Amino acid sequence: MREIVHIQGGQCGNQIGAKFWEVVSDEHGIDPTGTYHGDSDLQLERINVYFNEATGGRYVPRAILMDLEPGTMDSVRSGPYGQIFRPDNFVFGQTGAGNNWAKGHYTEGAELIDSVLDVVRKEAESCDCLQGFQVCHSLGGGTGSGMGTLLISKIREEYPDRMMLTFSVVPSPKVSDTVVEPYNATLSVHQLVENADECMVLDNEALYDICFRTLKLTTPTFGDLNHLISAVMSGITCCLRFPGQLNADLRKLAVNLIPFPRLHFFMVGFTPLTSRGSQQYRALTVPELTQQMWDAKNMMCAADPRHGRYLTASALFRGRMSTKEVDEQMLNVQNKNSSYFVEWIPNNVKSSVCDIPPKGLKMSATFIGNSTAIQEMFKRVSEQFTAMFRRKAFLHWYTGEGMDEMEFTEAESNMNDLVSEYQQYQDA
Amino acid sequence: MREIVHIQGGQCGNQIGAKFWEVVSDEHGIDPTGTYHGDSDLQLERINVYFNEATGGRYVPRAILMDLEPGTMDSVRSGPYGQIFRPDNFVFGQTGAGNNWAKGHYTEGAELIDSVLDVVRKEAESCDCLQGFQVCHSLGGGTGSGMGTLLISKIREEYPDRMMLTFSVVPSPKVSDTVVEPYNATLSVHQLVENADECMVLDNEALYDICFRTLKLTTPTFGDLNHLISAVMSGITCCLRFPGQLNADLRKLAVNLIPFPRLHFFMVGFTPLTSRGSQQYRALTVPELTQQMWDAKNMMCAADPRHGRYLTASALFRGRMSTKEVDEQMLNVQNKNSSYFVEWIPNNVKSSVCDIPPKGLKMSATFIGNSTAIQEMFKRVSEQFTAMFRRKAFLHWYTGEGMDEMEFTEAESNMNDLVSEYQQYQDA
Amino acid sequence: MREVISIHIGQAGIQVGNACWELYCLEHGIQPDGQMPDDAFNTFFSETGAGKHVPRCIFLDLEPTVVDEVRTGTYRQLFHPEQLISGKEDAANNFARGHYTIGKEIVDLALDRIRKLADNCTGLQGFLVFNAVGGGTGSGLGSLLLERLSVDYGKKSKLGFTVYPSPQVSTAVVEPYNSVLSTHSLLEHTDVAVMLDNEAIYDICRRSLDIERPTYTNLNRLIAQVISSLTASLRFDGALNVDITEFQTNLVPYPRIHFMLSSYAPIISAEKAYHEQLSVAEITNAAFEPASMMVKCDPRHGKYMACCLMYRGDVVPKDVNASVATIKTKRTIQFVDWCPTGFKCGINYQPPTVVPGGDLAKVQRAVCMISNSTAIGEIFSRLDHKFDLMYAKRAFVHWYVGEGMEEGEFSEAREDLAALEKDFEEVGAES
Amino acid sequence: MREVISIHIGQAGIQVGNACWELYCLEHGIQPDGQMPDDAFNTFFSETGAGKHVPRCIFLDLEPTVVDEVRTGTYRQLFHPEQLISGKEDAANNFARGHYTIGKEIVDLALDRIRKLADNCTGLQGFLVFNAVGGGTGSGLGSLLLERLSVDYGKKSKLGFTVYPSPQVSTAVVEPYNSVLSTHSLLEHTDVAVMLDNEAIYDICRRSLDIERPTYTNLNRLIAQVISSLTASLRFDGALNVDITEFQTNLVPYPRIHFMLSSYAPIISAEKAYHEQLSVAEITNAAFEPASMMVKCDPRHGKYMACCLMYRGDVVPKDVNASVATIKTKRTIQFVDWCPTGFKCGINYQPPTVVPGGDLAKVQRAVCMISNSTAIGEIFSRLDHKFDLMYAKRAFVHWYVGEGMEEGEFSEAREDLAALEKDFEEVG
Amino acid sequence: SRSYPGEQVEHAFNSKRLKNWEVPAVDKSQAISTSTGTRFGTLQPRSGRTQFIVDDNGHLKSGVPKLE
Ligand SMILES: Nc1nc2c(ncn2[C@@H]2O[C@H](COP(=O)(O)OP(=O)(O)OP(=O)(O)O)[C@@H](O)[C@H]2O)c(=O)[nH]1
Ligand SMILES: Nc1nc2c(ncn2[C@@H]2O[C@H](COP(=O)(O)OP(=O)(O)OP(=O)(O)O)[C@@H](O)[C@H]2O)c(=O)[nH]1
Ligand SMILES: Nc1nc2c(ncn2[C@@H]2O[C@H](COP(=O)(O)OP(=O)(O)O)[C@@H](O)[C@H]2O)c(=O)[nH]1
Ligand SMILES: Nc1nc2c(ncn2[C@@H]2O[C@H](COP(=O)(O)OP(=O)(O)O)[C@@H](O)[C@H]2O)c(=O)[nH]1
Ligand SMILES: [Mg+2]
Ligand SMILES: [Mg+2]
Repeated sequence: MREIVHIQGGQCGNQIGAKFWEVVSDEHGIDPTGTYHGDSDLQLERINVYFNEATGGRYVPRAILMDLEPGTMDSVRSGPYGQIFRPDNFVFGQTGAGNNWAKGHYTEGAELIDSVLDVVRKEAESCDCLQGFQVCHSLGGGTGSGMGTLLISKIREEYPDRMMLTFSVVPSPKVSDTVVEPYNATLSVHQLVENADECMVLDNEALYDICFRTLKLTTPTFGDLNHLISAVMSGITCCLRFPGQLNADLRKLAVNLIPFPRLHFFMVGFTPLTSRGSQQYRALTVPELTQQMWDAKNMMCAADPRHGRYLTASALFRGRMSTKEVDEQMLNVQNKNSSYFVEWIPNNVKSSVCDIPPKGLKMSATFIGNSTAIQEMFKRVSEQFTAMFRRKAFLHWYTGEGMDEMEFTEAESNMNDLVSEYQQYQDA
Repeated sequence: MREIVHIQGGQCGNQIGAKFWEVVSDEHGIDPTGTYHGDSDLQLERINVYFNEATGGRYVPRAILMDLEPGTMDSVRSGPYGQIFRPDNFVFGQTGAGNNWAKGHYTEGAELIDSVLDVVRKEAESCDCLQGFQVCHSLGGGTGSGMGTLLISKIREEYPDRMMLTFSVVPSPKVSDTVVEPYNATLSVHQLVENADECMVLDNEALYDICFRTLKLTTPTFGDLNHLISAVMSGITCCLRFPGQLNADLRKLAVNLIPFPRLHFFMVGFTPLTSRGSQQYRALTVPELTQQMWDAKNMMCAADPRHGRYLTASALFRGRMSTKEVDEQMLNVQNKNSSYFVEWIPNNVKSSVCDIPPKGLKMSATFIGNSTAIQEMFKRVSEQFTAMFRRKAFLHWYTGEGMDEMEFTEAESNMNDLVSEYQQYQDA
Repeated sequence: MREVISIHIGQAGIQVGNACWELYCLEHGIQPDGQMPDDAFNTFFSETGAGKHVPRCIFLDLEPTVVDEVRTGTYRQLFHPEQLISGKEDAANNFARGHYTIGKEIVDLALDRIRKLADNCTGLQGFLVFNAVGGGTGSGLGSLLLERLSVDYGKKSKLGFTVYPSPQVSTAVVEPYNSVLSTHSLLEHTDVAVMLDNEAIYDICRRSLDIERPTYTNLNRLIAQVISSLTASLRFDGALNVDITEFQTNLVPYPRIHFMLSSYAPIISAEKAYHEQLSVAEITNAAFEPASMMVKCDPRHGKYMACCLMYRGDVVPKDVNASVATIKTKRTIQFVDWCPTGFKCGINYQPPTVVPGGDLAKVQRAVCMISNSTAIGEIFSRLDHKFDLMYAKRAFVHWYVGEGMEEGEFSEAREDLAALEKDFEEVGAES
Repeated sequence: MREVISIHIGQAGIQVGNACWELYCLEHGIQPDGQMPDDAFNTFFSETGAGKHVPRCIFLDLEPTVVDEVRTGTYRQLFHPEQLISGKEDAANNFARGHYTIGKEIVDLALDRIRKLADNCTGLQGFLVFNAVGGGTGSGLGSLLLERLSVDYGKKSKLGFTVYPSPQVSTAVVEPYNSVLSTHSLLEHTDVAVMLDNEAIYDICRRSLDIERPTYTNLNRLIAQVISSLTASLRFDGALNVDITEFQTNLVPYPRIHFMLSSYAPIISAEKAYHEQLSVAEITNAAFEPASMMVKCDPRHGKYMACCLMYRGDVVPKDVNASVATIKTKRTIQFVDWCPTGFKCGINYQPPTVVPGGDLAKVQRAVCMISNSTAIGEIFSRLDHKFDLMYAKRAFVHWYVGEGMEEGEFSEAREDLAALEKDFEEVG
Repeated sequence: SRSYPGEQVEHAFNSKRLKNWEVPAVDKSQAISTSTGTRFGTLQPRSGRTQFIVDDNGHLKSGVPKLE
């Protein structure tokens, strides 16, 4: 029951999809051959939320890899855990991506959708009770920003009642992985505002600082960044996969977070994060978990909470612990820095808990929060978009695909409506 | 009891029949020496539906191989399973056919009927209870199409109560193996509208699709495609040959299928089909059989059922299974995507089951669909006919055999009326 | 049961028959002395009481100087000497001599020999006629033979492979007359005609085989390869067998249009073979390439009306289909509108054979493409313009009028050729 | 699968073709005799049915004196003999002869080679054009060849690594003429055109490599290092994989501005490697150094409209984003306002390879920079001065108008430079 | 010659997947009257009496509007 299908579309999508399925596989004790080698029956009780049984007792992930130019797919197949995916669940086109939203959404998306959806349906029927969909996007690139939104639109029409979730990697404030990032951003955010129910924004800048200062790493590879992201993605469905003295389904998480249908851009963080030196010094207690999680540094996106107001927040704990302490810590926080919280919400946090920690750990905690400091990213993005669009740089590339300019102005107005909505409820 | 006499006309028919009798014979554990070497007593009970006893315990098939230019028979007469046939069931003419429907129907065919009919009768009376006929065709050439139909009209009048099937392979839409193909097609269709009870249509092109899109083959040969056609042909007479908790005779399969006497064109598909790598992941259950068969890819004909509506359908499952799942599955489909099924037929599927799966499997199925998308074969053929018949191209070859001209238009009008019957009943 | 009869008229007829038969004996293991150390040789041969395989061909000519080379060569134990037919005097590059004066004395024995040769046949498929238009013997005597054959058999199928008078490279001066005369004579009687030109095959030998000095024998090797590919499906197994009647029916649209081009691929040297891969897509693209046409016609000045392809060796039907679909999608290939179809494909499992001391390279895939395009209007226009330029002055006409003709035969032939080129124009025009 | 087509025109094109194709044969262990003692060589080769790897390049030229050397050099077993195209006589430093007289009867002969060279590619990225602007074959045949490509392919990506007439060092007197005529001909037909001068690479050989006896075989070895560093993502794994389609999109603001600069770092002798450490920050600093530019243009006189970076070797992504941030803090570097972004980046885990007998040093970090600066209007202007200088007396023109050109093509080609000159200022 | 839509098998029959990057010839598919006007639409029906416009030997017999 409560099955979940997983989508990764793009280079960044497909690469973090590798780490995510490696983290989950180690959680439930399955080898890259697909066989099971865990000990408890807890690994086998709710394996069906992500995997499908096979002959001889194998568990294949319920994932889809969609990406043009299968180069990165050939890599993840050559990876250690590339033997687990069904070769059927690969969708690729021989053409190039272009780092372009248009041809991702209009030309080559158009021919891949025929096969992507048939793959989606044939595995969504295997579910006895579909909970929702989750995707891994990257708003800079062309495939992710173009195929992903086209896929989400189709998904929302074919399954509107369910929950589609997004871990979108947004552009970075100072460094820019590509040059047409603003155009790729707005044209995707304009699609996200109508067709998304939950969308956590991540930024590589925030990931770099956490990996540099806190984790004290010296050569943070994208393998490590995705080990971070894979950790925080797994930390959401712990209530689904494992028992808990206060469990929290995915649906009730949104119900408590988003007060309005359009404010679904969250902000995440994981705890605990220590160096190899400080693992000896600092303890593992709930006050420790909550002190690091509320910090303005664990925010995996480059938004500053001290500038905005928290609409809602959420915490998910893992490890046999005392549920009075968590309720006390979250209340204590609200009373202390009360100005950062809205007043017409009495108690604006939810708190889950799971009796099952990560594999090698004993206490962990994961954070989600819907702040009004998220509007800053959209202001910075909207500013860069209008600066380039006022002169029509790189525009012949988009209009060469049957796009017009109303599709840009519509996108920019819809992003301007969103940033004003966030400004209203930010009463400073 | 329930005997069946089998015809193979033309080069194509003489080569599909090669694999067919290789498949069925192995299913009953008989050698190319014709001697039985199976194990169970189940093979011996209904062996007489296809074979006849002979001195020394040999079992010769109840087949008839007819063809002009017996060159292709010299192949099968020399193959591994070429020593089973009776040599008197080898009818051939010293001259050639020429991919010309006329002389394959009027001049040369007529000089062979006097001999062919003595062959069909002498082994239609050896049947204590004749069930029906079955033929294998090719609407492109002259022998299979021309002599095929001319043989039928002789059979239709001699044995009007018995049943006549035609596994006719029809032309391909995008690449034509012959140039005179549209002429030979309609002039044969004009015979099958009136002188046929059931007519399964197949396309060599859609067979290629299934061959490397599902089977993911590398070097498909006609020897492998015939290993597909022979799999569905063998999939029909299971209820005649093997016991089952819900049997389905060949006659009852038609009455449940064609509502009106003219719509006797179907489309077939086989299940399960996996690669050599996929059998490691995918499981073999009824929900798998029921989605791969209902998909719009296993349709061995080049007609997309999603461009039309299903009038009726069928399914012949094989293997000890739960007869509820089959009942509720075929029910669930008609309810989910109700747009593709007609309304004035509430329950438009028939479901049989046999306790004896294929020789090497544990569960299997077979599908027969009577959709209104079958008209697409007739639109595409109608234009290719009129584009060259209005110009009178390649036609002096047909009047060379004294053929008339209205025999072309009547053959065409008969089609362009059949293409409308398939549309009245398609209220979209 | 699958038997054909071969006729080599004129000099070039037997010049290419020698190559074809050195090919066939080697391909079927037949030693030059008739016998070898079923149903595989029966297409071209006949077995005597013990071991001897005599070929079912006829070599007809009027110069003893070549039939005697054949009689003295190593291939002298093969033929029944009554098959090798020669005359005392030659036609001397004169249609009138070949048709009215000389050939009418030996037609009687040629026909009774053809009768005796077709008697032993059980199932006769058709007559192959290797002719060389441009020389009196070839032209006139083939016209006379074809008229006699049409009145005798009629129902049988006549393929004629006619070495056609070439645009510029020409070893004659009167040939624009006898080419028109031969066409006007045989048009009503041949069932299909395959054109091929010494200049085009010279260019092929230059650009592909890297040979720079071909002495009329490399061209014959190439023609032998072509016929072997074309008649494989008669004596070799393989999917999609194709015989003569199937070949001609779906290829000749109107009673007039029965002349067609030819091509072959791959055709390479023993090192470019070893340094190339030759997939089926490359083979079909090279076949449909104009620079591979065995005749001096450019298909891009017209529109195809049908094509026939005979793949040999390691070929699969899906690959054939995909390559034909790619050709269709291509933009430089045109097709006259009234044929939405247009390809008759066949496969054979027997790869093309190679000859000792030859020049081609051992391959495993090969294609012999044969198409009927509306561009041979250009070669008919060339020939008619040359006949015109000459007959405007009554040049050389005294020879033809002395050797038993009159003037009206020139006007009949010229009007027939004008009508033929108007046909090739109209039947291609679209509404 | 990720395939390209490399074209070499003129003597320079072939003189670099020996350099690059000596590099790849070395970079994939390919012996000069074709074979070696997948998906790696398949970018530049075609594994025949047995052993040998044929390069997918084409050496086109008119003088036989260079292509015959390749036919006798050690790299003679490599090339398919029909790919190496050579004529009788050459264009003789004259744009007309390469465009109207001689070029017109060999293009289709090259096209048939390119035609059959594009079909064996299953996934094509784009054509690579090596040109020699300033001569007859390079400037004449090249421009005529591109137009024949633009009508045959149209949308495909054609790059141009066109060596360009140096300001001071010059081995021609008419090279101002056939350069102008080249641009106006390639301007509307190339997708993006890199520039590089023989003098700018001479000083690189003087300062850094410290070779005082430099020859062309010392320059062509520097160009192969660029492309090997540019097409690593096509054939080698590594984070931030980047293909060619995504290369022109975020780099060419307007359909006109596609003249770009190049760089490389490090460039050191064998011994100073034992005097350095080559940190990634130091590399990208020296990559933006004008002294490390491969064109004699000065970026510190203009502004940057875009930048593209290809890193290689031991590089991790945090430092690329760390050091680029620093360069954006420096003030010597400017950026036009309407592109706040501008840094497409790329990584590869395959360090650059060293050639036996070469002059570079074994290293583990490297950067290949490509930028679209507006200062490229300076090197453009001089060509418009020297052309206008000689054209006032119409010296040397009786040669151009002697080989099928008229006065139109001179003023026609002269105005476009004026139109392009103002275009390089309208962006400011 | 035309290319009629093979509906379920219409994918994998573009020029691209057939290794042809040469600006595909689409008029062979556009002369047809398919529903959506593209490769994936189904075509239309006819009455099917099919007059002649031509005598035995080609040569459009009447004043049929023809392109010279
Ligand atoms: N491909 C090929 N063509 C040949 C060969 N020998 C001659 N030809 C051509 O055939 C034409 C002449 O035909 P011939 O057979 O020699 O003349 P003829 O038909 O015997 O008439 P007469 O000479 O009067 O007896 C010339 O155009 C030759 O180029 C050959 O060996 N191979
Ligand atoms: N980087 C580099 N440039 C070269 C080389 N050889 C020549 N060049 C330059 O290329 C330009 C002319 O080279 P060519 O290829 O001979 O010119 P072309 O197109 O062949 O014209 P023609 O000589 O008339 O046939 C000059 O500016 C040369 O300095 C080389 O080996 N490497
Ligand atoms: N966590 C993580 N993010 C990446 C990685 N690679 C790329 N990204 C981001 O992916 C963004 C560009 O999208 P990309 O997937 O590379 O191109 P696309 O194929 O058009 O979607 C860039 O902003 C990169 O920062 C990676 O390896 N790990
Ligand atoms: N499945 C299958 N189809 C074939 C085979 N051979 C031919 N066909 C089809 O049969 C058609 C030609 O008809 P053909 O049998 O040669 O002419 P006939 O002798 O008059 O019946 C073509 O469309 C072929 O594609 C085969 O071996 N297997
Ligand atoms: Mg002669
Ligand atoms: Mg030069």
